Amino acid sequence: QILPKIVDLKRILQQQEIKLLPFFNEIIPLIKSNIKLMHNFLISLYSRRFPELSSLIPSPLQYSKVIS
Amino acid sequence: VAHPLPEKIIKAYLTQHERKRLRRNRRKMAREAREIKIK
Amino acid sequence: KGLCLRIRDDGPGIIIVVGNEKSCKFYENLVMKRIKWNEDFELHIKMDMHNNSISKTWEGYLQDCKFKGWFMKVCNDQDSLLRTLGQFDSEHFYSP
Amino acid sequence: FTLLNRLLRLIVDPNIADYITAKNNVVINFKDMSHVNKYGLIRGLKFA
Amino acid sequence: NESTADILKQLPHERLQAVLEKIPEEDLEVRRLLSILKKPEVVENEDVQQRRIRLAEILMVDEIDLENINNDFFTPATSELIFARRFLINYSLERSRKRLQKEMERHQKFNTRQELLSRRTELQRMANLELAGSQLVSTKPISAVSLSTDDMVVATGSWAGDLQVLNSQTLQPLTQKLDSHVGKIGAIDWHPDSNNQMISCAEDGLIKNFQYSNEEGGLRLLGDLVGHERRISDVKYHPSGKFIGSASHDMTWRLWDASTHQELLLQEGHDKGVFSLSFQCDGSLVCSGGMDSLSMLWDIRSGSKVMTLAGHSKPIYTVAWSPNGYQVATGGGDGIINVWDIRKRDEGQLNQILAHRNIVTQVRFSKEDGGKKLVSCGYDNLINVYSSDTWLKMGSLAGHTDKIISLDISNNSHFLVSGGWDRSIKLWN
Amino acid sequence: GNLDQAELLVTQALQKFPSNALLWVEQIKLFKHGNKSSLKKTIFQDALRRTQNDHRVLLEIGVSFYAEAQYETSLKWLERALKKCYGDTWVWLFRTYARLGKDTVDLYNMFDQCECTPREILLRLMNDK
Amino acid sequence: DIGQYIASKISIIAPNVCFLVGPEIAAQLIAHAGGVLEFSRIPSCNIASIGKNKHLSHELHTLESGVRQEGYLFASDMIQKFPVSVHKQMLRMLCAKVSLAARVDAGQKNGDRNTVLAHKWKAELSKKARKLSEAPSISET
Amino acid sequence: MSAPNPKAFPLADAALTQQILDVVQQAANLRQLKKGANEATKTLNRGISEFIIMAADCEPIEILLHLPLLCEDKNVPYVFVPSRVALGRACGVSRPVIAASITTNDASAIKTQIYAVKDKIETLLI
Repeated sequence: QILPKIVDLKRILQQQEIKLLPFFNEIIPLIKSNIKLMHNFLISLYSRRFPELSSLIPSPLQYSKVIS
Repeated sequence: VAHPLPEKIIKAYLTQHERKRLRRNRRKMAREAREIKIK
Repeated sequence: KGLCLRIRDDGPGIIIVVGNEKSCKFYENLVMKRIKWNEDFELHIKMDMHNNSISKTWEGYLQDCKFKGWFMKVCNDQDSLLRTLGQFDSEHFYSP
Repeated sequence: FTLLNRLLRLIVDPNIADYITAKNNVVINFKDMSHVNKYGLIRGLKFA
Repeated sequence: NESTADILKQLPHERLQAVLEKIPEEDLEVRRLLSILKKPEVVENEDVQQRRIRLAEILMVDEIDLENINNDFFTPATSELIFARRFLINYSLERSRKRLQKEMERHQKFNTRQELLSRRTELQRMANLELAGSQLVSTKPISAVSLSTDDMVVATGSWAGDLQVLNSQTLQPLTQKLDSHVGKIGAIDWHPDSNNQMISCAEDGLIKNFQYSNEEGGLRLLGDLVGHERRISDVKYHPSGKFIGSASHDMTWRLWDASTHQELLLQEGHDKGVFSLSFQCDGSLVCSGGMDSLSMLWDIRSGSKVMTLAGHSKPIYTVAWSPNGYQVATGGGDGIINVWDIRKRDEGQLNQILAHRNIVTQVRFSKEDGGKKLVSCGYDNLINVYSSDTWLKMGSLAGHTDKIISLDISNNSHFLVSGGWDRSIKLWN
Repeated sequence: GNLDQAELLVTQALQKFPSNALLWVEQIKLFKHGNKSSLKKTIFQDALRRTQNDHRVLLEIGVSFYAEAQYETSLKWLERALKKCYGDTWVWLFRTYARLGKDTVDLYNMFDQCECTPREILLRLMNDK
Repeated sequence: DIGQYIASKISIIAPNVCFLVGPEIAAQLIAHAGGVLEFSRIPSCNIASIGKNKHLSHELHTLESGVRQEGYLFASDMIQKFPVSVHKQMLRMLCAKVSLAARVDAGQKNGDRNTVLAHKWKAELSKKARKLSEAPSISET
Repeated sequence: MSAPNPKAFPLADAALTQQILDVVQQAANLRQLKKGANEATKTLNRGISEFIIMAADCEPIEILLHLPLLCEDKNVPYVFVPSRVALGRACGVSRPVIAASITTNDASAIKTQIYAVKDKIETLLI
């Protein structure tokens, strides 16, 4: 359910590319909280495997890629 | 034809440093006064 | 300033106080929180006042206080009381 | 230091390794001149 | 002997101490020289001796001298208005004659039992009421609530400047919400006839005429109304329906035309803000509330202040007008509701409710029945009901957690609608 | 719905008492989805200082971590709540262990010494997650 | 995507802050607090930590400037155009003037957005910076 | 006086203003007072604020205008006092202060005053 919503939303912002700014004001904290939920969900996967990495690479993107 | 009828109708504080300068400069004059009155 | 009234002896009554705002608060705090109206006393015989209670009706401001001083009185009826307030044009302060 | 903090976490709990690593930056002053110490060791420290 | 008292005189302490004795010693005289000299009248903690020494010192430093030396127009315009004035003369005269004739017909029946029973039944019904349900609007206290003539919808503004419409009966969620261009809303009112239009007065000095479209949330601006510099505390419709009164701050209430969206009458004469406005049922007068505590009657067709009424020591917020037409009510921050019967004109004058406590926000009569019940809402969190003759307080109702900004009562008096600081609209039986 | 008014109600109620342990339990329950990440530290501190820190506030902080993350951190708060004890803690304890594993068996005697089907209810609440 | 979209239209939504700091940054800032209002609710002492990547024990950071926290602002034009010794004082000096700018942007009506506070506020910052860099006059022996 | 800025409401009169600045200094001595627009903003977000005091003469006044909007949300009373220099003096500062926040301590000795000033402030928000 994540990708069909995010693709429809990026396609929405590219389509217009004022009324949607409040929806940014709503959607911004949600995005961050979800990112942190999933990042913290990756640490739950690496508690056994490579435990120090969570402390070593702080950001969710670089952590996620170094996983890959 | 409209009538515009007519209308019909303290203390100050001071800070801690200000207290210090007032008190010091107030005590100094009196003390020096007693010094010259003793001389 | 103000007055105090009631109906006969055991009859209910009204209290009115006017003045600067600092004193009115302390007198409200006297009547309500300090003094206990339900408390029982032995009159010169026992008296059980537990039913008795005090309540504030309104609080506000006025153009003048026609009260010269504070005085307590006793009215037998509900009418001569409303005339007692009638001297001060306060008749509407009593709420039946 | 990026090598020291690791080699020290081998030999010592990390809180002491971090103290020892950050204690060497400081700032260095002689009269007018001042520089932060990024690279070398300061051997004027008791634990040096 | 000279060099002995010269050094002694040259010294600052003695030089001040010689000035200290020559300034007079009293509270008000010491204080008066200070107040005239512009220096602080009082400082945090000082005995009057210390204040006197502050006299001496301040005289010394500045080297200032001793306290000896120290010490109605009639404005022609707008014939086009004068046409509308003729119209108000015809309309209000006919309507007035009809009203008073009806009252005369009511005096004939007497039959004390019917009336005295009807009142008692009304008082019991009002002593019955409790709240059916609350609701939500926004995060800002609810500044205005208004019922349409058919009592089927509510219209609520708030300190957010956004108004939404509601279903009276139910109150589940809404028809549609609209966010106005304006920030803070004082009052709102419905057109007396069509129920197709609202009007909104808010902080920007602009008054909005809304077209309420069917069941659509398509509420549409019919026109914007301009010419208030300050925020607008109240707006009303002339009971005829063509004209719209507005009362704001700049000590000017303005009588306007709904159709043309033109300013007709710019009225003056309040010492301070004009917070309230009300029209007579006959549309003959307009009574004006203000922050100067002076409720001020106006004869719109003569442009002439008729009778000025001060029963209030504090600002007058709400001015309610009886459906009977010969009385008026006002209320203010002093927690008192003055009811002036204009007819009697000599002595009964005011009958003043002691009302609530902690101000009073809105006073309201009962639309049908010619009015009897008084519904008042203050910041005491309560709401009161009063008789129109005994003016005795009958019952009070606590449903609110916070203070009450605004209220209306239905034409048939079966629902009591109140907004407030708790941000919930509450319906009452 | 609309926790936005719940904020306000927590404020109004919370200024009156003020110190009720529960009102801080809901105040802390608010910042979960309350999207305010700035104040949650402070109010935790505040909710600890004003409450004469209580097992319910402590529990809601531990749960406030565990729900998010850092199962090892919430161990300090839950275990710190135990030492002031009462069944609301043991469930979240056994869930944090259930995530970190292997310590569960030694902790059972403590649950008996704190006391019927309690042991059964525990196994009922372990099946939640 | 959101952040890039804000940078395009931001001169409308926040004309003052994009005038002081610049749009590439203000977009990042507003982008963080997720609005103009929520960013103007932020005290000025919390603004300098936004661009700060993370703090970890082995990072080994003490700058010559004395800056403890390097954010999206520390990379702005009004700071790094000045000598190093002035940086620590300019952050605290600029951050405040950013906040107030935001507190203007929340109050400006959407239809008409206006500057001329940020002009004075650049004047104060640039001049006061020259003054911080000006060094004492010589002293008589 | 000068023209009171229409954007400044409510504006405490001098009889109330004496009481306000007085309870302000009475608070500062107990360090129940936070001072500054930022340091009032902190007390509004945190939620320990009793009522916010602000200067009606602040130039420009657009810098403190968010505090009304935040106080309406937090249901916090707020007033404007006429001059910022006297507000700066009551706080104990020698330089102007355009905002101040009385914080919440229910074991405080000055509580009864603060409630009276709040009851008089809530009167002016209408």
